[PDB]
Amino acid sequence: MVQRLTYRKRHSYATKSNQTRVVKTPGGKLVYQYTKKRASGPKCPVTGKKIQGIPHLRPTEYKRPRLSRNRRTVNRPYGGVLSGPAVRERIIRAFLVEEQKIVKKVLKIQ
Amino acid sequence: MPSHKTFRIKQKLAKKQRQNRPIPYWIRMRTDNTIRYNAKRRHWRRTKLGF
Amino acid sequence: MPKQIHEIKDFLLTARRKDARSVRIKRTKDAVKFKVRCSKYLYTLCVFDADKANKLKQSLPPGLTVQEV
Amino acid sequence: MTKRTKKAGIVGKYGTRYGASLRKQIKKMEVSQHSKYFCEFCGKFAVKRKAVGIWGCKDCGKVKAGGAYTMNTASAVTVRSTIRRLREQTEA
Amino acid sequence: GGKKKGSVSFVIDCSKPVEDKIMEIASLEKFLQERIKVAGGKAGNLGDSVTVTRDKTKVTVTSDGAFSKRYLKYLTKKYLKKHNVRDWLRVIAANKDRNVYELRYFNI
Amino acid sequence: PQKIHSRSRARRAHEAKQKGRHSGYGKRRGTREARLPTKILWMRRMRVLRRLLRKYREAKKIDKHMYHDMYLKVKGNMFKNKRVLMESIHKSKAEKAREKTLSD
RNA sequence: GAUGUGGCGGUUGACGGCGACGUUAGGAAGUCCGGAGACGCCGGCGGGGGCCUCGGGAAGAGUUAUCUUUUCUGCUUAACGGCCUGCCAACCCUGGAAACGGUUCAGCCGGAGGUAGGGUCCAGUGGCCGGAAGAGCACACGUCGCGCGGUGUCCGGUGCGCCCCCGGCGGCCCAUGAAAAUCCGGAGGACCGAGUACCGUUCACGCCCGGUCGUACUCAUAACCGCAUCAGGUCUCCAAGGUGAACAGCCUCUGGCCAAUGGAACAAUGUAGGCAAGGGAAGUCGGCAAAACGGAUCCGUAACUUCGGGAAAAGGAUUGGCU
RNA sequence: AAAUAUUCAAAUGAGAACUUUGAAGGCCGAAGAGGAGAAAGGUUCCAUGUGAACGGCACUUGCACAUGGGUAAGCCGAUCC
Repeated sequence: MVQRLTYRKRHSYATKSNQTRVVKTPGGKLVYQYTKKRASGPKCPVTGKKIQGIPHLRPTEYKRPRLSRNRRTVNRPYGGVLSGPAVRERIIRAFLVEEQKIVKKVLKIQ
Repeated sequence: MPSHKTFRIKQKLAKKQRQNRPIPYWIRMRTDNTIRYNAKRRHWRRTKLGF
Repeated sequence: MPKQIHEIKDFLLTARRKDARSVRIKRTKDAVKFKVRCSKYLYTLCVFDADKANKLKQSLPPGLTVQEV
Repeated sequence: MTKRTKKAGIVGKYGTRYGASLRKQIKKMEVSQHSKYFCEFCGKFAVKRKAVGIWGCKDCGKVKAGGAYTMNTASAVTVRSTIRRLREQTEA
Repeated sequence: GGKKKGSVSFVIDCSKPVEDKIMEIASLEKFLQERIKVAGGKAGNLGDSVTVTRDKTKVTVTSDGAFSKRYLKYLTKKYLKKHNVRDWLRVIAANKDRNVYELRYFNI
Repeated sequence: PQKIHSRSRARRAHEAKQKGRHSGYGKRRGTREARLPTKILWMRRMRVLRRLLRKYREAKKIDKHMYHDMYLKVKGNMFKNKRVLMESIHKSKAEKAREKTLSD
């Protein structure tokens, strides 16, 4: 027929991890190849939105590998963890608590 | 998947395949006499082999 | 093979190394260029000009066993 | 409007079935599910039903506890008011 | 506008089995009559005057009309079996060999 | 090989649906909407018209105010086609032009 | 796993960039915290790949009384890597909006700063280059043979097509749709930092190594299960062309059979398939099935009803070729 | 006796409606009578030999009988979880 596609390795079920995409060879023949699932977004915990400045791939790619040091991170604190506008919210909270605390303490003793 | 890979079954298949061979002519003389018409040669299409 | 380079110096430094080389001159093609096979990775230097290309082939170290093809 | 007399939601869902009394309770609580509500926090008419007993405001991201089908409840008003009054008098 | 022609020079080659291995005057003669026949008379895609000169053993037709390309390979197939039991005595190639055509086209 | 196609019959038939023809009730009708669902055609009205109007405002041939009302009318589907909208845009411009000269 | 060469770091543990963030390195003990592994189902929409459609062009094949610049067919480009590139989503900066705007299938962007202008990011994907023609494909010629020498193998177009994927949305719920190996990050800063060397050694390049077990082939009107070469049953992937909504039927491509014991007469009678003037369920326990209606467009549409429906009620008319 | 269906010439052989090759007619009609994997069977795959039994006809043919060979993985699976 039309150049046919078959389970090329073994495992003969159409699982989520064995969703496939067709590739054409230099022979001119169609076969699908095993492709790992497309990545999500790493979340920021407070907002729940995707974390900017961070490429997202399978954990195997994302660990000690061909990638350089930079690709795991953003330079700022909570680089991969919090989104950036989220980071400043906690710097603001840190500022407010310390200044308020001295005012509270002196008031109570007097 | 493989086509049940487990060694315990696999060895029995090898043994039974070897076992399912005809009786070799010569031995019928070196038994004295008694019709050595094997018996333990089975065919796959009929019966079933248990493990 | 993973890489194409344009820096003549980078190619030359690799070329002095023991590892290998092969060189292609033929028709004007994708194929033609001076190839240096380093063990894990292969750097390819495309010299566009014919005269400079011939000189590059001449520059090749005499001890190295480069394939004419 | 179009081929609509009153309104439905769930009357249209049924066909002929279920009945006039039965739709009264559930129509009120399914319009409440759809119903936009104003956040206490932002003040926008954003808030929507996240899940049963759970309400979430999309813009500010604030998640709030409430009734199953509806943002609050008559019972909720009564319970908060008595607690606040008791707290106010005792602290005095 | 300009110059647009289809200048095909017709070559006769001797290769392939199916009879003997010969040439003949008739192959180049057939080329002219059929070109005029199929192209000429039309409401449609052409409109042309056919001009011909003949070389030593090649007939060259330049026609003020259509192309000389894909179309000329297609037309030659038609000529073969309408008359004359031969043909399978030519259809070599490699290069632009066989009947070589040069397309004159209007500038755009 | 072994015999041949039958593209030639099919292509001419398709070319005879490129050129009107044979689209009375009888031959042309299987189940109701399924030939082309008509939902996409309604969306096509939204999409074609909103591109034209958006192009006009951002290039500046109409004012933003002219766009604002017209967009809402496109949602109402008061214009069913590429044309009829064309007259509406030009009419809107002309009415506002007559207003503007009166105002100054 | 070994290392050596280069580079990284004396502001001791890199800068540039308004920033978003960029890059061949750019310390990091105990500990912490997050995120990745990691998620339902349906609907429509977006983009991609392949397949389908089609013109020009370079080769071989066919029609070829007759006609047809007609018809058919090869026209291919990988994993992997370089450079470049994605809009939605998201974010940065400018700016300060009422005749308020953009905008979703749910009203959502902007009044905790929009529309608009300029950037940044996710890199599916394509491009061109590397791979890589040295390959493969189609031709010509050669037997110079277990194989010889040459070419050509290119360039466009179209969309409610088909399949699959991927994206971001929307519907659903008294239903709100796993976990771990695998694992990086940040916060943490102890401790160790040198100069003719010591520190980085998440970088590039170089050196070596990678054990254990399965791989035949059928996958079914004949290799499986029903004693069985049983018309049965048995999980999944690929899915051409027409007519047509069709992955319907029918015909055909591609792939696959031609083995359904064969011959003769072809009676009644069966079994299976059709048709019958006139009549029209009188047959029969009973309209059992044969038979008719049937698709669609337009018109027309009932007493009643939980007002959602009945409803495709009923009942009619229409339906081509071609220009 | 279901599964739309065979036929002609040649090759071989003692012997050919059925084997094999061509020619021809067809059939499944791409949710296939298709190319493969699972499960299952276990060598059935293929060569060569070949008709005692067996393929409820036939037979020189066979998924039969005899004789040989064939499954090679750092990257696919198992493994690991």
